[PDB]
Formats: sequence, C-alpha cells, structure tokens
Amino acid sequence: IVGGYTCGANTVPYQVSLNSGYHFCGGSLINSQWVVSAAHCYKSGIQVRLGEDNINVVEGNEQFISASKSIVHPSYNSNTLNNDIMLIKLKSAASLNSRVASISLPTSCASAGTQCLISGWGNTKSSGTSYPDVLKCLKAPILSDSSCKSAYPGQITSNMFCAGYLEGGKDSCQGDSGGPVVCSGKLQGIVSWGSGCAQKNKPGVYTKVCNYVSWIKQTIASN
Amino acid sequence: IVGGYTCGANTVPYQVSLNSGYHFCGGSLINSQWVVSAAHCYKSGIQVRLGEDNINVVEGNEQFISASKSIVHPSYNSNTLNNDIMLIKLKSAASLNSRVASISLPTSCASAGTQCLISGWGNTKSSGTSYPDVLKCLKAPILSDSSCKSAYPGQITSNMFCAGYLEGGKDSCQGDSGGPVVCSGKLQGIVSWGSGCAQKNKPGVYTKVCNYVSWIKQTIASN
Ligand SMILES: [Ca+2]
Ligand SMILES: [Ca+2]
Ligand SMILES: [Ca+2]
Ligand SMILES: [Ca+2]
Ligand SMILES: [Ca+2]
Ligand SMILES: [Ca+2]
Ligand SMILES: [Ca+2]
Ligand SMILES: [Ca+2]
Ligand SMILES: [Ca+2]
Ligand SMILES: [Ca+2]
Ligand SMILES: [Ca+2]
Ligand SMILES: [Ca+2]
Repeated sequence: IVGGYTCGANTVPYQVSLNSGYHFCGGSLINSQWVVSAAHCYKSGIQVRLGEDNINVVEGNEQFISASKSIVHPSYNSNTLNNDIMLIKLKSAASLNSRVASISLPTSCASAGTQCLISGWGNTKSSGTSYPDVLKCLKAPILSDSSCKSAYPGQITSNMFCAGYLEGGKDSCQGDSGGPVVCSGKLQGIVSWGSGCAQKNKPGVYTKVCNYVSWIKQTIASN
Repeated sequence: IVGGYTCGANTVPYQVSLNSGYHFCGGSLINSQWVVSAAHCYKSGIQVRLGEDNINVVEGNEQFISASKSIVHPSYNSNTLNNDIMLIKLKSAASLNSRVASISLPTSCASAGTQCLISGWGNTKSSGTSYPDVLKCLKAPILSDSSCKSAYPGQITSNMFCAGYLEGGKDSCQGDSGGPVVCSGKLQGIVSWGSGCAQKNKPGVYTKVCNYVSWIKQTIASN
C-alpha cells in the first residue's frame, strides 16, 4: 500500500498473508476453509497466515494453515490478467474468533464513488523497493467504468474495477496482490494490476469479485 | 451526549464523574471500591464523584472519594485506542445506597441490535459546544462489527464495537469519555472514540468490556 496508513492491530481480520518461506501475496477469508486470492498469485504449495499484524514477529493471534487445494479460475488469461481470481482451501477449518473472521461476498456490484478498504503488507514506496512489517490500509473510492477505461484504454475488461485516485499518491503496490478490497461490508475487489504504483491517471485495477460469487459458491460446494 | 435526554435524578446510580479540578471523564462503579473507565481518561490526580446529577451544584447525595489507584491496561495503545480501559480504586469504600450503586460486568457479549443506555456530562452539541450540569441519557443499539468497520476502515479491532446510529444525530461526544454503555443490566461498553460527534455513518466507538472481564476480576483481586 502506497500512501496509506498503518492498520490498527487486527482491524482487518479477514486479511491473510500467502507465505512460501516469506510473504509474497495476500488473500481474503470468506469461510472457515476458503481463502480467495488472485490467480497470478498461484504457486504449488502456499501457507496461509491468518490473524497477522506484524508479519515478521510472532504475536499470539496467528493461525498457520497450509493450503490443501489451490484452485485457479479456468478462464484466467495472463496476457490481460482477466479473471484474476483464485480459491485456496485449508487443511483444517480455521478457528474463527474476534480477530480472525470472514468477509461477506457481494450481493450486488458496487457503484462508482462507493468507499472501500484496501489492505496489504505490500510496498509503501513508489520508486525502488521498500516493505513494511505492519499491515497497511488504504481508504479509496470506486471509480466509474468510464474513468477506468480512459486510464487504461483497451485494457479494462468486464471483470475489472479501478479503485483509488487519478491524482496518484494512494494505491496498492507490489505485494498487495490477491488482497481484499472491501466496500460496505462486502469483498468487491481483488488486488490485480496497474501501471506502476500511485501514478497520475493510473489507479489500481481490481478483480470484480461480484462476477464470481456463483463460481466461488459452486466451487466451494464442488470441492 | 448529543441528541439524548436529561436523565432522571440518580437514575444511573453506577455513573460517576472523574474530577481533576473540573469534570473531564466518566466511569462506572463495579464494586464498592473499584471504578472502571477509559485508559485515555488517565490522570495522576482524580477525585471520583459519586451520586451526582448536577455536577455544578452540591445536592446532598454526593460522595467525593479521591482515587488511590489508577491502573491502565498494559497492552493499551493510544494511537489506535485499542484496549482503552482503566481501573480506578477508591481510597475508601463507597457507601452503597439507592443513589450510588454498582453496575454488573457482562456475563456474555452483546448481540447486534440489543439496546443500551449511554450516559454522560459530555458535550451536547455536534456543531459548536455545550456542556451540561445534569447527566444526559442516550438509548442506542449495538451495531454489527461489519457496520463499525465500514464506518471506521482499518480502525475497529476486537476490543471495539459501535453503539448508535448510521443516520447520525445521536451519539456521545467530548466529555463523555470513560462513561458506561449498559445493555440489559450489564456494562458492555466504555465511551472511547469516534470521528467527531453525531455525524452520518460515524457512530461512537466503545471499548468491548466482554473481552476484559477476566482482566478486571484478576486486577481487582491482585490489588
Ligand atoms: Ca504477527
Ligand atoms: Ca490472449
Ligand atoms: Ca512498519
Ligand atoms: Ca451530555
Ligand atoms: Ca437528572
Ligand atoms: Ca466484581
Ligand atoms: Ca452535585
Ligand atoms: Ca489500596
Ligand atoms: Ca497502559
Ligand atoms: Ca478517603
Ligand atoms: Ca460486576
Ligand atoms: Ca448494525
């Protein structure tokens, strides 16, 4: 998160850290056994770390559950990052408590101007490379489809939204990938891509979770 | 209290006024020797005033007992106001009558929608400024964790819940800090913080007392 603030300890209980020795991607807990992330965050063997605030220090609220089944969307294109959504199943159900909780799936898609929470342990810098220990938060609005199409001409598909600022300064960055964009209590976006971080007329593009509620709901029942 | 009503005389017998030359914070009597307040209501010199209705006129039911022990929760953060709870021991035991009584600790956590009574000598305006002589009361519901987080993104932890109105108009304000949120006979909340007072989609944030019952019982027994 570039231009955001340090989240309060466990204020984002649905946020998980995808681990493979170190932190590489983010995700969101939607039930006791299922984490939803990004398809470009796929790798064979992921440890899902829940209840984190400081990813480099053990605090007492962490549940470390390895992935048992990593499912990528079948219609995922990695030329356009279309359908950039991934389902990860845990070994065991995670113990849902006051600081490890689930986020609701969208009952409807979110209008432009609606406010959302983007979170991650990703890069706080826009230039070289710099990673924070504590989770970072970004309050950003959903931009109209028109602004998104004009910011990335011929690039923003059906299954994409832009969330943030045309002025720049505030955006998600490298490492925030797969992370939650939660609007009005519902997971409306997954951190996908953008042109750099916090650039002018270059807001972050996010996966439309509302297009995949049936696919997720079916896949969860399936497996 | 903004948008509340003037409390009946001694209708809130567990309500106390923290004094340090003048009213600044509130508290709740949980036994004859212990007042529970907020950690951000800390001061090295507190006189605990019990049995008050008009804090500016001596009425005859008042017990003025200086604080002997002000104990702040050890894991208290005053950047995020997490663990915003404080225990105050009196010099002398308070004389428990019909106008000075104890409030019960929560036997269980409170559901969303349950109604509660918030009380205080804090500011009655959401606009300018007005501080009352007489205690003020507010009937307000417990909001869902989702609504609280949606109102304060990256700010509401485990140990915080929201009590009030997304519509606005009714809320606690500056000067109500440390005061009781009592639901169905039990102390479920302590007046902590919020973004202004009585603003739209900005309800008051309160310390979740049900998370600290063991800490209170132990701290009181220890000391
Ligand atoms: Ca940690
Ligand atoms: Ca292609
Ligand atoms: Ca840091
Ligand atoms: Ca008042
Ligand atoms: Ca009165
Ligand atoms: Ca007791
Ligand atoms: Ca008086
Ligand atoms: Ca003593
Ligand atoms: Ca402390
Ligand atoms: Ca004394
Ligand atoms: Ca009690
Ligand atoms: Ca609610």
